Amino acid sequence: ISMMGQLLKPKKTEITEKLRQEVNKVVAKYIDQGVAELIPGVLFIDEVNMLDIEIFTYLNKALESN
Amino acid sequence: VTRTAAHTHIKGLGLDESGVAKRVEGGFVGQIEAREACGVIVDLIKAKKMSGRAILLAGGPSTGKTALALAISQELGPKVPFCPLVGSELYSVEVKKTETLMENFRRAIGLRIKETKEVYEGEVTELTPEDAKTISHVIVGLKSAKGTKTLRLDPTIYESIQREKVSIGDVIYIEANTGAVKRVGRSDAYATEFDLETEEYVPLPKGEVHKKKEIVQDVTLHDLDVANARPQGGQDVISMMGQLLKPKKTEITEKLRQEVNKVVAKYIDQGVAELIPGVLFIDEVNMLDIEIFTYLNKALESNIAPVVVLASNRGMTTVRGTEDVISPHGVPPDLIDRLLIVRTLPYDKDEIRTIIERRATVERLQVESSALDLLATMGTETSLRYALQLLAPCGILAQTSNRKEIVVNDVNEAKLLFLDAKRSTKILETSANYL
Amino acid sequence: AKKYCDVTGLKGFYKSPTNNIRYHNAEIYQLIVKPMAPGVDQEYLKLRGAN
Amino acid sequence: KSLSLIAAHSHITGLGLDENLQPRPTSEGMVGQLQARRAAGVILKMVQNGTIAGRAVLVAGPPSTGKTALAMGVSQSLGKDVPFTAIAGSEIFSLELSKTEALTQAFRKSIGIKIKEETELIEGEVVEIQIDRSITGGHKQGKLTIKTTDMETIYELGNKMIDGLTKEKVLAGDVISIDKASGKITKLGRSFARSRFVQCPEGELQKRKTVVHTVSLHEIDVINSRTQGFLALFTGDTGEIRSEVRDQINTKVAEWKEEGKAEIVPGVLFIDEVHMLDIECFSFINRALEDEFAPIVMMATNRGVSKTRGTNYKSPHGLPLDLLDRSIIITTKSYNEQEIKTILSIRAQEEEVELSSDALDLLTKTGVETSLRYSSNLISVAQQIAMKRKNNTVEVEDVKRAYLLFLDSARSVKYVQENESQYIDDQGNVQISIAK
Amino acid sequence: FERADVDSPFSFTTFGKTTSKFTDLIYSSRNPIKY
Ligand SMILES: Nc1ncnc2c1ncn2[C@@H]1O[C@H](COP(=O)(O)OP(=O)(O)O)[C@@H](O)[C@H]1O
Ligand SMILES: Nc1ncnc2c1ncn2[C@@H]1O[C@H](COP(=O)(O)OP(=O)(O)O)[C@@H](O)[C@H]1O
Repeated sequence: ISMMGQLLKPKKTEITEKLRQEVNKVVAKYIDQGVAELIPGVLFIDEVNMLDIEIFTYLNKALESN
Repeated sequence: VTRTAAHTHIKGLGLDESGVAKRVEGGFVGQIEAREACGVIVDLIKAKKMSGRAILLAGGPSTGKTALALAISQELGPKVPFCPLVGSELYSVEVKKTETLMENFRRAIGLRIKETKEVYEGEVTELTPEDAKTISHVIVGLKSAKGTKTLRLDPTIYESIQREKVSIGDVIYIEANTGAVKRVGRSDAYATEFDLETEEYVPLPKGEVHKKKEIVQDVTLHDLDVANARPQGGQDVISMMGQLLKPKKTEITEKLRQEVNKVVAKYIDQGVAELIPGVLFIDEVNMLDIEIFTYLNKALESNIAPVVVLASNRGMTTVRGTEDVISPHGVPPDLIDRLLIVRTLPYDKDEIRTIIERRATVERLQVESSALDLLATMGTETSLRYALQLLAPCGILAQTSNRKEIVVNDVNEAKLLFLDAKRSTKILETSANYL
Repeated sequence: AKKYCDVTGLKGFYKSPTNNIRYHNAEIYQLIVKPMAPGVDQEYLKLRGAN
Repeated sequence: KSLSLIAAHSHITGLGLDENLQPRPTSEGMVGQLQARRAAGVILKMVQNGTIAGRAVLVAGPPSTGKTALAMGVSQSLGKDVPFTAIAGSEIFSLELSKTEALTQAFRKSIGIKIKEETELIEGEVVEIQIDRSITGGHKQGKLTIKTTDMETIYELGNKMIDGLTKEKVLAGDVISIDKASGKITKLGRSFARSRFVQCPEGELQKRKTVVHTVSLHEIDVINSRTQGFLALFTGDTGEIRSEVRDQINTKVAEWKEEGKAEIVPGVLFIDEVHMLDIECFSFINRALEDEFAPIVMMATNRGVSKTRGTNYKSPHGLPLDLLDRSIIITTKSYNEQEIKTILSIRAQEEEVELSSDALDLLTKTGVETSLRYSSNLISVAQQIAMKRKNNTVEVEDVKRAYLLFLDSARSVKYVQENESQYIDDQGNVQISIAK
Repeated sequence: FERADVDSPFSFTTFGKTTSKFTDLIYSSRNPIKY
């Protein structure tokens, strides 16, 4: 499967939240082991008026995560 | 214990042997004429002769249409196929809506197959292949707690045996008709050959080696259409990881359906199969486009179409996908010319009280008779569904104060805590900033 | 052949590495097998002929 | 576990209620809204009883009045092992899934199956491994000495255990855990031998451990459908799962429930900003609530008599009357000055910010003047101004500096309206030059 | 001061590592995420 993953054409997919929770758990374990350091950053969205109401409504939820 | 969700006090139409509805029977209160018409439709479905007959039951909201459809499904039994559907489920992004409509049409035609299951299981005591590089056959001797049995096998099953890495002393599982081979594990008699081992150890089967059973397989025509039209190809019996290429739905041609019909018609004439037509139920039929309404006219004139049951709660409403077409119940008149319409009437006070008492009995709640008339007055003033949905907060608030009987103070408290649509709308109008 | 605990006669899961006596669980090992007198291990192994 | 910096609802640890379902004035990070908290406690007991299914609860109120915080308190008070799916309204408009299919997948992620099974493990500290091999490697003889703090043993090793031990290379002094049936060996680390670091196990070597699994119905639907494997639970391209597999899963779950091999747990599906859904989604929800395998749905909205999406008429809360007939409505209210002051005090203690009393009074005044969230946001940027001049406690002039620097909505609207020639209007007309 | 080293992707694997006439090496990389 890992060999055939390099030969197929890549495509964006809807990554489920379960994978994100598992990645968060593994990263939290790495931080607790003392080998990792978390560096939050800045996301810059220029020309914000091109967004529509659906992205704004999802952004309302997404700003309230941790 | 038991989960009750908006239904399951309905067990049938409550008719007698002559088709006359009793007033309180089968969990149904009132609604004599619609129940009698649904009984006539149930008899017509059990006749199993006609194709493409359609009825539609129309009325107000919260009046008993979906309850009548589920009562029909309970009256027919579990061997008759019944496909529930909502009108918004036909809009898929993988195939056209007409293909989805034909798929749901062919999902409601069933089949019954008489089959025989034959199983050998037990510990392997002898594995001697014989040739004439090509093995002619292989002799396997099984063993259980009631004795042994020696079997001959063709090399095709032997290839599956060496697929499973089966040695002397393993407990296996062989199906005679299909040739399926499953390895359960090593026997417990060989558990002390090593102190630490990778193999798992299971005891001997206490039953006989040879077991026989008669089973009845229920399939639909859509399952055969899916199984004959896999685009990438076949699949193995065990596949924990999926295919590398994602197979999506495809527009299945008419030729495949004709060939499937030919094969099934050949199998019926030998007495192997039995054809059971069923019911396709579509709720909220006003959410259909004009194109699906047009294709329904063609699909209802086929030779294999089942009985279609539609529901709608609209009045004189514009059809979706059009601009200036006004027709009753949101259904276009060329389709309306093809069905029979069953009217469903609303309720007065005492039937609302009796339904509330029935739902209190089903949910295992004890209500005082003083609170029941107040609940009926609340139901007539606002909604039947609002009175029905207020029983469980009343029960929880009664159980909180160590009481097993509903007191009217709990009904007043549940009225104060939870509002209906009208009081919330009155809050909306008399407010300043977005409620 | 099946393996049995030398002290109780139950199913012997383990075996001590010092005197090669099979035992059943931890309490038998702590109370009997480990603080055992010398020479009794050979008499225990005399029963199954492993001395 | 569960890494997190600081959330906007991180101070809420649950509903503040006693044994008689009465709300405390301030408990578990929740202040005010006593009727809403009592109603949410009733809904929590509805979920915890688990004897009824498919009930819709609508939470409606003005914006920034405890709507999402109530759902966070319910989810924190629910505890682990009970499912809780929190989606937004606009998340179901997919490109490879239909809206009804996305709603079905959101519905079937909130019902769990409890399965209890027991396994056997061997966990201890490796003392000595002795491996004897031939020239060609046809046969291998092995001895492994392993121990706990209470027993010592030596095992005669088979071939497959030897191959499973040279793979995932173990040495003396390691602490390992061995499953006999599957052959999986996990290195838990090294013991306390200086000569990561894990204390040596105690008790018996061969323990019988029982684990309780909780599997959602959607996972069984994905696994039983043979088109894709279990990896579709992570990649997300399930792609329009059919209905016959769902019927088979429902019948098999109902069959397992009678024999006691499994238990049904129901959960809560929370749909924030429910007014963004289309009319067809509402029509699907109208029939999805009348099933035995349906969770309790909580919806939140702040619209008042808005236009329903996909139609051309206005409806209360942006929802049609068929969905409003099936629901019970919890209404939230606005806050007084004392509730705002207490909420600002709790948010100050959460962010480890020391506030003077006069700064708290100024923040309460500018909270009841403009908004609660503006005064909540001003604290963390006033603390940086406090730290810039090398001071710990936030004073009055730091809050005044933060009020001067960062604008609110009402001042920005006025500043736009006085200088409308400098901004682009609805007609795309702007003036960039200063003169003329 | 510091020496430039190999440019490799970050291995998101758990495998058989040594906590120190031939040596045996077997492919043993697994995923940290377990279902
Ligand atoms: N004759 C009846 N006896 C008992 N319960 C009824 C009767 N008619 C309707 N109900 C109940 O009232 C509710 C009406 O729901 P439903 O029929 O789905 O509404 P609609 O007709 O708008 O689809 C159902 O929960 C059903 O159990
Ligand atoms: N009763 C309360 N207890 C604690 N915090 C509250 C309370 N009510 C509101 N808040 C705070 O106010 C903010 C807005 O609440 P929220 O309900 O998320 O906004 P909206 O009403 O727009 O959904 C949240 O960050 C929350 O922390």
